[PDB]
Amino acid sequence: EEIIWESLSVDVGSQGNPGIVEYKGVDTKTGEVLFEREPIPIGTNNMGEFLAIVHGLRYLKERNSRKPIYSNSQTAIKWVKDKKAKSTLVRNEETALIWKLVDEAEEWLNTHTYETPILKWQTDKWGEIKADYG
DNA sequence: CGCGAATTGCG
DNA sequence: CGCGAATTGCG
Ligand SMILES: [Mg+2]
Repeated sequence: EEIIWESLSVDVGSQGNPGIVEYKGVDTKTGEVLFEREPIPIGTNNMGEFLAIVHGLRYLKERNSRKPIYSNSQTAIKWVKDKKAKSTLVRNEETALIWKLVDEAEEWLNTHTYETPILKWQTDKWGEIKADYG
């Protein structure tokens, strides 16, 4: 399998797991930032990766783009394809925002179709995903 | 740490 | 014993 350069890559920037979560999606070739989510005060890295993929799906659907999405998170890819985020994060006032976003992303998946291929970024083969925060 | 996949007590 | 609940590599 080879890299599809005409694609979108997503990744999460964490400050702890659980901890603050942000994410972005970038053009795999150029690095152009296409969308970003401001820091969510608490969530898990997995929840962030899930939100990042779904955000990418919504972005690409709006623009009628057929570009694939790359994610380095096998867990998030599975959650998106299952249309179910199997997170164990406690639901309380502290985590209300991340769970609101996750619940809404699930609702979107369960009420829409999409053509975007969702592909695993192979870090061991290809180096850093283009959306990496460092 | 959180995940999926795997391995490990009370009916 | 079964069936699951809970425990035990990778990022
Ligand atoms: Mg990541």
